[PDB]
Order: sequence, then structure tokens, then C-alpha cells
Amino acid sequence: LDDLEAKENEQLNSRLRFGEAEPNLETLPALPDA
Amino acid sequence: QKIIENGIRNNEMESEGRKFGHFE
Amino acid sequence: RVKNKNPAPIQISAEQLLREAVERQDVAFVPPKINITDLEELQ
Repeated sequence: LDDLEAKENEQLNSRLRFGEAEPNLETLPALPDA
Repeated sequence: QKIIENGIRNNEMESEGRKFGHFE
Repeated sequence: RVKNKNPAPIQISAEQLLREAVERQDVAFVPPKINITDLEELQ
């Protein structure tokens, strides 16, 4: 959907009024070890 | 009899083999 | 500086975990063999 919106802008808010979605902890890739 | 005596000899040799193979 | 957050060139893998777990085993225990110097310890 976001990619379609981006291509929509080339030839041419409800989620925007609040901050970005905090990611789910269990679905993110593992942090590389130091 | 010989099997007993062989066991006794082998145990004696290994017991002195502790000193024999002490350093190798 | 204990602040080298660079990702390690080698990453800990599961198989490494289990291999370095099993390295903790040693050979079977070696007891001093009993010596039978007369008929008593034989019987």
C-alpha cells in the first residue's frame, strides 16, 4: 500500500496524526552480537 | 590351578609394572 | 574502550553451542586395577 502511494505521488493522514508503530519484539531480526 | 597361578603372576608383574612404567 | 559494538566476524551458532557443550565430557574413569596376589583375593 505504501509503495502504491509513493507511485501515486509521481503522477499526482489518519495514520500520520500519531507516531510510528512500535515494532513487535518477536518479529524483528535478532541483534548482531558485539 | 594354572589359571590361578597365571592370575597371580600377572597381578604381581603389573604391580611391579607400576614402578616399571612409572616414568616410561 | 569496551565499546566495540562491531558485529563479530564469527557468530555463535547452535551447533557450536552443543559441540562446546559435549567437549565437557572426558574419557571413562580409570580406576587402579585391583591386584590379586594370593588365593584369598581370587576367591
